[PDB]
Amino acid sequence: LDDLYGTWRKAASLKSNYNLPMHKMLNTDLSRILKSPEIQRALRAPRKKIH
Amino acid sequence: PSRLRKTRKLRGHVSHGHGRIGKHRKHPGGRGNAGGMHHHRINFDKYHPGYFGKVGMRHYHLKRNQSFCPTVNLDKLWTLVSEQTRVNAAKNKTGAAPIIDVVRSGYYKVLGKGKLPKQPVIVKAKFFSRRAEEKIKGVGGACVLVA
Amino acid sequence: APSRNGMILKPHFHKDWQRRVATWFNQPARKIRRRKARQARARRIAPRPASGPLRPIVRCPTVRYHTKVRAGRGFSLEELRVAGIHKKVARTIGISVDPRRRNKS
Amino acid sequence: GVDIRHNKDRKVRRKEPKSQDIYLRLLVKLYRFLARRTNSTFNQVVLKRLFMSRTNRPPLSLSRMIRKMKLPGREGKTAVVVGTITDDVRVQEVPKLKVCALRVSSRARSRILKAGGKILTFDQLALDSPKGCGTVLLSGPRKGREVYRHFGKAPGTPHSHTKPYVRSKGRKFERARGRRASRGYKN
RNA sequence: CUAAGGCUAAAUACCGGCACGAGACCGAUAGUCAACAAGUACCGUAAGGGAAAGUUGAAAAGAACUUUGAAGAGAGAGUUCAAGAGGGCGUGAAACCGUUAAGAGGUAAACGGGUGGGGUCCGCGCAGUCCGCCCGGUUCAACCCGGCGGCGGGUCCGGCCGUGUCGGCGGGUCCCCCGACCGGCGACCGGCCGCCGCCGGGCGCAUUUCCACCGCGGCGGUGCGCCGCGACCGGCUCCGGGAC
RNA sequence: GACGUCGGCUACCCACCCGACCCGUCUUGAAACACGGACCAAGGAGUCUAACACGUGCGCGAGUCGGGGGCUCGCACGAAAGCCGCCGUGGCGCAAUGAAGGUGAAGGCCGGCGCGCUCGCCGGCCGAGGUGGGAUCCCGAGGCCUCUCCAGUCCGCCGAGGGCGCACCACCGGCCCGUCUCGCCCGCCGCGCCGGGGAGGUGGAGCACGAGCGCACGUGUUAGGACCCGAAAGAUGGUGAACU
RNA sequence: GGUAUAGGGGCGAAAGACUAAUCGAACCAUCUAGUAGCUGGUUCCCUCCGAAGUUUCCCUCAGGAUAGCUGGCGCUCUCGC
RNA sequence: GGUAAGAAGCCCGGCUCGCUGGCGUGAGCCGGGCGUGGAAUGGAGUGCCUAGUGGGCCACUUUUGGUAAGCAGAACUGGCG
RNA sequence: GGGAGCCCGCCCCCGGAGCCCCGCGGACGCUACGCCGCGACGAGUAGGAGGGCCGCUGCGGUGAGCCUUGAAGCCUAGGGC
Ligand SMILES: [Mg+2]
Ligand SMILES: [Mg+2]
Ligand SMILES: [Mg+2]
Ligand SMILES: [Mg+2]
Ligand SMILES: [Mg+2]
Ligand SMILES: [Mg+2]
Ligand SMILES: [Mg+2]
Ligand SMILES: [Mg+2]
Ligand SMILES: [Mg+2]
Ligand SMILES: [Mg+2]
Ligand SMILES: [Mg+2]
Ligand SMILES: [Mg+2]
Ligand SMILES: [Mg+2]
Ligand SMILES: [Mg+2]
Ligand SMILES: [Mg+2]
Ligand SMILES: [Mg+2]
Ligand SMILES: [Mg+2]
Repeated sequence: LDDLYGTWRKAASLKSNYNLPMHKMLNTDLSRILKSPEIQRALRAPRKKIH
Repeated sequence: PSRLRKTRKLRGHVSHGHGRIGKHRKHPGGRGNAGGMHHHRINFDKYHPGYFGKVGMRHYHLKRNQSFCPTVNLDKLWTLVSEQTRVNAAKNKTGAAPIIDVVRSGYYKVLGKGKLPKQPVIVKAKFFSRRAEEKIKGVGGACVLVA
Repeated sequence: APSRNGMILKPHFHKDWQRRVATWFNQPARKIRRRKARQARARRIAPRPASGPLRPIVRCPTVRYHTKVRAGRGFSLEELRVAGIHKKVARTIGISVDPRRRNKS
Repeated sequence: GVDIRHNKDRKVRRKEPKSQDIYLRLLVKLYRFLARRTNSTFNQVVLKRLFMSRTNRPPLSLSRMIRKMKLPGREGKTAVVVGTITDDVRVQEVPKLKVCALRVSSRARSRILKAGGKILTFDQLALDSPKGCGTVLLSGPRKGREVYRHFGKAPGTPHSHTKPYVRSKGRKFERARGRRASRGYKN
């Protein structure tokens, strides 16, 4: 498989010009990002009092 | 996919989206480009100026091979050679001035568009323009003519 | 009828073109048949090259290209005389020979 | 009975991306939370540009980004692009930059990493600068597509420089009666 | 280049003929006109025109026999899982027709909104008073011992794993070793701590857990149907007073 | 209130009050003494190919591509799928402007050489000009405070004010090709009916640090039978004087 | 009864009469699904927006092109923050 | 029926001009200082495709031809369509 | 941090302060293409757009799907959405 498609830092070596596609986003886990301290430090107090 | 097309939403409507006063007839205005001079003149004169009439000289047996002359600008001239050749420039303390052949890459005419980096070059081409030659001489290179 | 800036188009469909429509569903079968014929011909001449006779070096006319080098039809008689190969013998050993090609350079 | 026109009551602006890819949806959800919670308007602009279509976010060239970062004051700031960063071949010297983009070309990525710069994604931007502080937001030329050369005042109109829709340019295809002073008139 | 002389296979085409294979195609008013004795029946002097028409049953086991009738037709009997499949016989709709049951009927019939009366069955019920928690009036949780599995943690406790830089150039891009920092990132373990669950031993009875009742005691959604009353609020139509 | 009694909005029939002219179409105007229409069942009309334009989605990106061909399978799934010094012959795009011979996109600043002559020649420097509006980003005095007075690094919100200023718009400049006017000089292998340069107007589908290519979907305009049905006609080849 | 004259042809004491129930141009097949600015028809539901019979040109007046009226898709900004 | 009711406006300082001028003009470039410019109501600006329409009719008012017309023909506004 | 106030010290943690706010973890609410709260509005031919867990046929996957203890089709004064 590594000889057929290759990694991100290496060519396919069996396909003349082909590399693995790049990821649009790296940290795919949204839950970890949302509750990260860096984000939480820069958030307002939510308004969840139904009027 | 006919499923997603407009004809599925028009079921049950009498006129099928073509009006009930003016029906959908075969060719109310004519077939093709009919009437370029009469009754369709405004469209031709306000969207295709110069459609009617004849201008210029005729060329009976025209061959595209004779008039083949691809052009390359000085804006992208080092791209024809490998990057290591450009890296081996302003270096070696000799003034190497590597030779760039544009006929090898598929170009005959060299144009003067763009800014040339301060590095002597040897450019061999079928034809040269005045501005390109001026830029090459100012940078510190030389123009070579090849048949 | 024209309508608010479309291209002026002249389709060439005024004849009975539907009578002479050529489909290409035969393409894979044609390729398979060609491959089978090529393999059979290669097997028929067991030691000889499957491509065929050797082709000469030819430069292209029409200054557009003016620089590419391709395979010619056959070696000219002057080349055979210089190399020392009889024109009638050469075709029996796998050398392409044609008598129309001149020799300027 | 109230006399109010209803023809301009429904606003046409996009609310969600039309694409069905899931990574863009995840980024959209993250920036929805960031924009609806944080008072920063940078998140609002990023959300709106994420909702946009392909033609509304034209690619940004490397040379244009370098020139924009060359302006005084915006030194050591992260480039934020909602389009695609494309390599520019008619430029030689590339400085070190911090760039954030949905897509980076292989040539552009290699040249940026060679010069010592950093390439980040929007989820990394949220972790690094959740409020988008110290960032320069850039975009490609919106009018760069060839369609706009055909838009505007119609051809065959006085003081108009609009490219007409012609099958092929040549001597005997146009530039005749309607464009020649010798043939009828010209505009 | 050498016309007014000549020959030559291959790569090419193939809605006819012979023999095969396949289908995101149609399924008897479709698909070829023709799924069947179809270019047939039939029409025109002729050139020509040209249909309709598939289905019992697994197996004919295709209804012996008795009876009325001249017979066509019936009534019995018999076959079959089924003739409530009986030789144009699988399933058998609508238009239309006969009969039976009910309702109604002098402004043609029919239609929309609102009720009433009568039928059709449906869902109860021989009260349906509906439950679900907490409280009062045969063994194990609490607490210990052993085993098993799991969770989280950091001195990163040790190694692997793993990202960026620095070191050995040791083998433009692709690999090896130790050491340091940092992201130690859910990429894995071996021990430590705390916790959880299960099993086996104790723990014999003011704790523990099932069944049934008298409490309608506290809470929640409800009542089988017909209802009535009280207070509070919101929006209206009025009435009686006093005071400027 | 509960063995001939309950609930059943909708549907079965009937009655009453109010409303209520037969649908489709041409039409300013239809219930019309305008046209089509006995009733029922089945079939029945915006399709496909090609060329464009715009919008949308995807991949790559100054590149993009698979046309055709070739290598792997004897075809179950397959006439698929995978691959190519064919990865690009070639198309599209990256350069335009003239009928053409042809030409063909950068300037500015600094010091010097001719008289700085808004003109020519030498070395260095900055490398798509400037103005106005410009989403966002940077600095930011100071304020809001904090259980008492002072000092006080820190986590904050507002933050007058001051800037770098995306994309885009409007304007002023600059450059490229054709053309017009006024002009002064440069070079040579061949000193000429040679070639090159300047300033000022104007014409171009241009440049002024790019955005296209391929696939798919939708809409609109066409060529095709072209949403379906409908002529009075024209042409080619055949058959008839059994009526007259 | 036999025979001859065949379709822009025949034949006609002449009516445009007859030429197989058709004759001011027979019948059969094909081109051909000929063309129609002209009639007729054009098949499920709900939601939202919602017109014109007007200017100019056309051998144009029962029709088109073009402006106008309409819808859809957006984008650039401001803000009861 | 047009305009004006301010920031795209005013007040100063200095440069450029192959234009015009006795000195002067006039225009264009840079630097600096001054903000609610009548009432009341609205969030605005901008770009692409785009179907149908192109037989109209009626009414208050003004009005042309006609004896008049449920006649023919115009203007504003409102309706039916 | 120091100096102090209308004799010194404490002024403690939610695995527990027990709550109208708990910044220590957080739905019965989270098919985030989901859920929830505010206001205004609701005509429509020609025409345009959107949503159909509306309907038909066939193909790739998926329901350890249904079915001779009964599939499709058809009829129904039965129960409903
Ligand atoms: Mg070959
Ligand atoms: Mg048939
Ligand atoms: Mg039957
Ligand atoms: Mg009509
Ligand atoms: Mg009429
Ligand atoms: Mg009607
Ligand atoms: Mg009738
Ligand atoms: Mg039907
Ligand atoms: Mg169009
Ligand atoms: Mg016809
Ligand atoms: Mg004719
Ligand atoms: Mg006569
Ligand atoms: Mg037709
Ligand atoms: Mg007409
Ligand atoms: Mg709307
Ligand atoms: Mg409306
Ligand atoms: Mg109408």
